[PDB]
Amino acid sequence: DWPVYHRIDGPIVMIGFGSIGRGTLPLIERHFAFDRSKLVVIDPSDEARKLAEARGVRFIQQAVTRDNYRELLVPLLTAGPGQGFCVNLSVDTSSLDIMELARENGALYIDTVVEPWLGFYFDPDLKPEARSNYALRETVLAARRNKPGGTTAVSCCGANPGMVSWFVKQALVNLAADLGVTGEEPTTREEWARLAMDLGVKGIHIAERDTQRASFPKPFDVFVNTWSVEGFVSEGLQPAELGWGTFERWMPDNARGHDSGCGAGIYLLQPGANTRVRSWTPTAMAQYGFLVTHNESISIADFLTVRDAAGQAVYRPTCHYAYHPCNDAVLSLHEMFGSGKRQSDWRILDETEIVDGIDELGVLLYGHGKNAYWYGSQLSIEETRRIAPDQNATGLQVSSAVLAGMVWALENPNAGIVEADDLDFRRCLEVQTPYLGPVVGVYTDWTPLAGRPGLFPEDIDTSDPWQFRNVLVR
Amino acid sequence: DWPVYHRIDGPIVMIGFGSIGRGTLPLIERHFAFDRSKLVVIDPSDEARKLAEARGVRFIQQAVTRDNYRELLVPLLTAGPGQGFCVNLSVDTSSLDIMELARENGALYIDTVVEPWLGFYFDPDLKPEARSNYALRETVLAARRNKPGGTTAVSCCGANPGMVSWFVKQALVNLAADLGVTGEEPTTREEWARLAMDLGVKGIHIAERDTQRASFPKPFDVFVNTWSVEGFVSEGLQPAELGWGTFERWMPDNARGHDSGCGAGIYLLQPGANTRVRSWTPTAMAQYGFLVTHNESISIADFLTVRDAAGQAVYRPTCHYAYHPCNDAVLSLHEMFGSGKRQSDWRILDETEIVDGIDELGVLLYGHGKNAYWYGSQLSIEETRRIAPDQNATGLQVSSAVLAGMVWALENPNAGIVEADDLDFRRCLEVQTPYLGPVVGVYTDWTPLAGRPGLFPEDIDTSDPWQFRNVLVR
Ligand SMILES: NC(=O)c1ccc[n+]([C@@H]2O[C@H](COP(=O)([O-])OP(=O)(O)OC[C@H]3O[C@@H](n4cnc5c(N)ncnc54)[C@H](O)[C@@H]3O)[C@@H](O)[C@H]2O)c1
Ligand SMILES: NC(=O)c1ccc[n+]([C@@H]2O[C@H](COP(=O)([O-])OP(=O)(O)OC[C@H]3O[C@@H](n4cnc5c(N)ncnc54)[C@H](O)[C@@H]3O)[C@@H](O)[C@H]2O)c1
Ligand SMILES: N=C(N)NCCCCN
Ligand SMILES: N=C(N)NCCCCN
Ligand SMILES: N=C(N)NCCCCN
Repeated sequence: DWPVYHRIDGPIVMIGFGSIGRGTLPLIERHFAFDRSKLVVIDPSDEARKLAEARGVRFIQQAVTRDNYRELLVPLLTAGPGQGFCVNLSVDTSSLDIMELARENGALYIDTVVEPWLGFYFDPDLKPEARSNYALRETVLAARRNKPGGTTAVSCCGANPGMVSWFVKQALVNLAADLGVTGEEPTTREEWARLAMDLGVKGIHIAERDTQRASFPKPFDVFVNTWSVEGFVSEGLQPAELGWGTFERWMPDNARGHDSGCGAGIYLLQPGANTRVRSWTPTAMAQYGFLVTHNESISIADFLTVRDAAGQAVYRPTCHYAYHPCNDAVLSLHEMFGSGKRQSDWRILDETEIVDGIDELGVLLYGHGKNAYWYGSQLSIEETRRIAPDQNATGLQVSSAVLAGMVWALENPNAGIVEADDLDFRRCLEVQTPYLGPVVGVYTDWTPLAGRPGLFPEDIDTSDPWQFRNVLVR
Repeated sequence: DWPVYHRIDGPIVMIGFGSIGRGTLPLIERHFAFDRSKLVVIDPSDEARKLAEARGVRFIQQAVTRDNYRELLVPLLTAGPGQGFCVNLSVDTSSLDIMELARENGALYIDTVVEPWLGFYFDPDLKPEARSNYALRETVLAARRNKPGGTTAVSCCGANPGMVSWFVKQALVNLAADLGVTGEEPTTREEWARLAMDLGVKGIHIAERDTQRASFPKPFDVFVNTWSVEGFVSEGLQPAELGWGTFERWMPDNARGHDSGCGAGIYLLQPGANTRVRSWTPTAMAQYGFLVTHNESISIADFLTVRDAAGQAVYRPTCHYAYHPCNDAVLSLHEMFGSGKRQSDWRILDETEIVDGIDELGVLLYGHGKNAYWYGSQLSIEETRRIAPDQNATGLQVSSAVLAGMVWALENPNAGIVEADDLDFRRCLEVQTPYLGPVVGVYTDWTPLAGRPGLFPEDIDTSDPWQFRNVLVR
């Protein structure tokens, strides 16, 4: 049977019942022991309400807002008799404020994004830097500095950000084994960072190819995606963003850094979902990805930073997303950016609408002695349907990661504010792996120089194939 | 019943029986009187042969090459006893060499592209300027100057290039009429150029949106299009090219001019099918087009050039393609450029495989008093099926233009080498319009600066919305 990892003895307050809430609820019911009615779902959507009613869960049809979130959430989180768990899977809500509220009230917390209150992402008076995931993440790091320890709150623990942090650790272990690098497995951040350095890992792509195909053709003036349309558009219109490696010797003219914070990132003055990068996955082989900003682009580069005694970085990997979403989402971005405005309507593909495909999601570690190594999940829609309900393959990678984070938090409930990079990666992957389909490590001799230069002159650097100069599509 | 325009008393030699040849054959049979034994098709393809056999037409299964074209075509084109007609709808053959051969032997000639012999388009030894459509066109103009007059030979008379030159003339007349300007239409090149100047037309997009959708989802590693995949990929890997307007105040760093020739164009040192421009059509409204090189980008700009007494251009419109192909072609380009190689296989969508959609193809005249005006054809797949066999909507705009050019040629026997800009636009549109669906003119207040600047700073020129600086996606 399915493993039951823990008992939960307090309220489980799920904020949001979109594609990820819908996929996560069945895993929570499956893998935890608790009186069923301790679970309650909060979502303003009529669609969400109807689905929640069919699943027989307490449902509160309300938008969580800056004005109401304390009045709304505290009674739910503190109902007792035991410790509650806030499972935040929403858009338009402040991750930071809800996290701090849960912690004030002794409730566990998990989310999959550092989301702001409604009005941030398209605020015209905000500087591009302030709209960056680096900036959003720095608010979480500052919160941790302000109130160290206390109740566990897990930030950005979905598939990516989230699971991919655990993949990076496993990939580093595998590379070390394959390259004959000796020593016991790292047990501290500094040891992980030095292992990456010693292996010669210049950078990392979060290298993803979603091949899920719908049973209907893309409709005109409809944004189609396999997960949040609102969320993908939000991150897609944020600046392109990357963890910035010490080996990089070029940045584009419209790249900018940060005056404060962990120091691990740069951003570009252009939207990430209209920024292309050359990348690679096992099934796609060479492909374009979009350089969409992601928390882990910064958190992984930060985590793997080696500093000298003076606090200066001597090593840091480049790290960023290289996302090839489903074909209908590729068309949706072409339509949105070509129109200069969001489509009138949108839809998220249901498993019943998907005719085949996989969400191939892994980490591509490059620059080392075997050139490039991709490690990750090749989960298909067919396998997804066999092992978890109410979601597609994109959804299941995310929901299972939330499941893993919940198990970790319940096992470690007084660890304070943590990121996916802070968790025990083996324990998390132990929990998650039943839901990931084939999990494989693949070497390739592909580099961003492949086939180049072609018929035209290009701004390339063939002395160093993996330079961002070569990866960025200009 | 359908009109029969003319008798053809000599051989009709069709070179090529791909998507355009298959669509053009029935129109030639429909609209001209000739003994069936006079028409013969030449194509090396087995698939083409089987279709030709099913249609009861003479078929010679042979590739036309530099080595064999004289030995093959001179007898066929002079079989007699009257004047023959070479209808060249092929790839990998020299338009110039074949048109000169037809002329030398008194046969009429028409084609839809200035195509070179096999070995030219992907030659990395040739400099990008020499691979340009500007340069190919100059060879045709030179041939005309060296042997003026003689047998009529029509260059680049498909939908675009071709028909869209007629649309520009009709659009100019319409713009004037809509302003309350009465009187004689232009009758010389110089007068057409002056009309464009006088109306304040700053530039022209060949503004196309193909919404034909397939009955099957796009296959991986298959290039899908609604017309020649080989031809589209070839032009798409040529440099981006555009007729260059006198109003333009900026060009990109990798733009280059031509040291000789008509002077009307520039090219970019990058492939046109991976170059995006902001544009507009009635059904698409604001969209991205690809800046794919096209003969008419140069020929229309050249045609509409006004020079001073010193022979210096004082007015010329910008003119270029702004192509949004069918959704599966958009995905095919994303795939080809992202992988850095041509797909393993390709297919052209048959009308039986198209569930709906239109080929909306027109000219967008901008910069005048009513800002922008789109004039052109909205041909649906539904309309296409009602009125012509063996083709989709893309095919029928092209095949009907070839029909119109043929009627024109038979009515204008000794015209020498002519461009679509040289043809009598009202006569050609009279013949073509039954096959075009609605031919409509639509004003819009949209400009490339709609919604800009937005969330990020941009190098835009707010003093002049239609500047290429604002159009080009950078
Ligand atoms: N880390 C990852 O791997 C990952 C992956 C997918 C999604 N995400 C994030 O997870 C979140 C959920 O994604 P999804 O695919 O379920 O999105 P979705 O768009 O399907 O659902 C979002 C839900 O939030 C609800 N909502 C909107 N405003 C709200 C408010 N004020 N209070 C409460 N609920 C509100 C909506 O009604 C909707 O049901 C998004 O923020 C998304 O960016 C992270
Ligand atoms: N101006 C326009 O609007 C326009 C529009 C569409 C196509 N075109 C041009 O028309 C031509 C045909 O397009 P299509 O859609 O029919 O292309 P297609 O790829 O469907 O067909 C091309 C045909 O040419 C044949 N061919 C190849 N080599 C040959 C040779 N050496 N001799 C004779 N035939 C040969 C092929 O076997 C094939 O059947 C292309 O050059 C294309 O660029 C112009
Ligand atoms: N349904 C619940 N609330 N808990 C179920 C425990 C796990 C049984 N598979
Ligand atoms: N420093 C450079 N320019 N190149 C370094 C390249 C290292 C790849 N062997
Ligand atoms: N089949 C021909 N060759 N010509 C036919 C023209 C008249 C058809 N109604």
